[PDB]
Amino acid sequence: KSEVAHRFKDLGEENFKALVLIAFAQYLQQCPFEDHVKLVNEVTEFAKTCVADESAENCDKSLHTLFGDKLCTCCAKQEPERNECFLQHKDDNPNLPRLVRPEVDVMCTAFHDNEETFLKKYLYEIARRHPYFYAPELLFFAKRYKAAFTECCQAADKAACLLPKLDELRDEGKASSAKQRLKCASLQKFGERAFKAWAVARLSQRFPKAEFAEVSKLVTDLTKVHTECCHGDLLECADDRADLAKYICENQDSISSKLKECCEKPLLEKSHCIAEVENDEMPADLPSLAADFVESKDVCKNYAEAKDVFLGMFLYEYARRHPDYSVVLLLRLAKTYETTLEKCCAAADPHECYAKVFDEFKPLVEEPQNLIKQNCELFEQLGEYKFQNALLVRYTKKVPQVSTPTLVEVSRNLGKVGSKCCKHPEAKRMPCAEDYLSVVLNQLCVLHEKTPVSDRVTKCCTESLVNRRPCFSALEVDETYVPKEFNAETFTFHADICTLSEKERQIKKQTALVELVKHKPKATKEQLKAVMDDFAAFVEKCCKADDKETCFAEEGKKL
Repeated sequence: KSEVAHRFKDLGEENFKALVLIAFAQYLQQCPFEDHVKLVNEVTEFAKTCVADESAENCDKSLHTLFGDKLCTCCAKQEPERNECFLQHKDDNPNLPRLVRPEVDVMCTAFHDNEETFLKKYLYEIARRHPYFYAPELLFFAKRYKAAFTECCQAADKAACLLPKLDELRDEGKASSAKQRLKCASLQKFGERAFKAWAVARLSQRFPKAEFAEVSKLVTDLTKVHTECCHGDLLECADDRADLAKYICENQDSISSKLKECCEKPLLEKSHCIAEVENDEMPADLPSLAADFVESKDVCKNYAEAKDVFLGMFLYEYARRHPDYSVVLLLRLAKTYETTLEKCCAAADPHECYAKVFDEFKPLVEEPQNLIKQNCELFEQLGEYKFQNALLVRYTKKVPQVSTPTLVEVSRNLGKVGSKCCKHPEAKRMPCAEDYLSVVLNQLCVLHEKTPVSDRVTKCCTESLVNRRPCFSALEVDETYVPKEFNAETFTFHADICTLSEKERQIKKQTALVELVKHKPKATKEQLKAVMDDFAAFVEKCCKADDKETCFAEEGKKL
């Protein structure tokens, strides 16, 4: 009967003060650093007064209420509502200056000058920019960031040690945020049942030797964890993730053989290790599948008694045999099998109706395998940057109304699928690619939601989680779109481009390629290549020869 006390005891002052800064940083975002800290110590000192006396002032309150009231300095509502208004307040792309990394001697100075203030401002500036970041995982990022600054500042060549370690984390963190933004969308827009099915098919692939009732218990506990994190109960998220990692390590025998390494590591390292663990060996003894889920007579009787748990047993069995199948594809086969039983179960002789069910699976498996083969071959012919430019032109044509910054980054990460999944074996390609495209297309979804402009994106995002990749892969070139007017200001770069990195220049060039398609969408790959060769050469012509910084200015209108 002391939630704030119960958690402090389960989590410790340091993890408490951190989770609360992520909880505050994610819910307010525009509020400054020091202001957030004020409120964090204010709660942590009050939490200790509730640890000292569980019947002291305001110690009977719930975390939502207590943290909600402290957030109120939206609001104007009660807990059932107040939190949701705040959850819908979260900016997926706030106007915050992209944080500039200062010098390595500068950063190592400040780290020494105040370790706590350095690592807290890291948690703040990240969590404000990623308001749906998995909180127990951002703490693991913070421990590793500390470890990079504690090691590499004592090193002779500090920047040779520090800069790689940081870039690794930044890349891992972008991937961790995006991955879990999809987890939140699934819960907040399509419900827990959807998440549960997703979680059944993922964990069954991860632990094929585990029996259905064991997986079901993990799926229940993992849904609890991710629900709470996505709903802003960060403290309760942290406890149950830790609680889940313990149960798995105590019952590995009944779960996976691949847990021996992860169960040696400590608390933050352990949770992160299991979340990302290689799939266990598929068992030797497995049925015909069809023999029990169509060739039986009492399949409608079982489905009628409870729908969600027969569908669970199907998904678990289907998934455990197919780790080479993407989780999204496995969910589609499960949706198909669900819509087919609703119709055939009452219809005359059900058995004679549901026999063609395995025939409906065949096209659904082919669809992703064809696009993945097609686009991995394109990536061999082009390479990351050029392959990105192919997808940049493609999606600007498909949905031109979308903002130019969104089009660039989304198609950048869409192209990143090439490096990540095409070098993989032809078997691992499908789960790698499809499930990654789920993540990158969900970014287009959550970024577009802010100021809607292309109703085609609106349409594909709202219809279904599972059929978003094929929905966007179905969209043809929008010929209804009214072409953009030529703007000389956008197609003329400044001298600032020479002081920026290779990647930053690529983004800027790729930004111009989106505008170039928006002015004339009828332009072919041949036409756009001639203007791409034109823009790439003139920047190397001006930047390399810094004589006449007005070199860029000499460029007016070529069409």
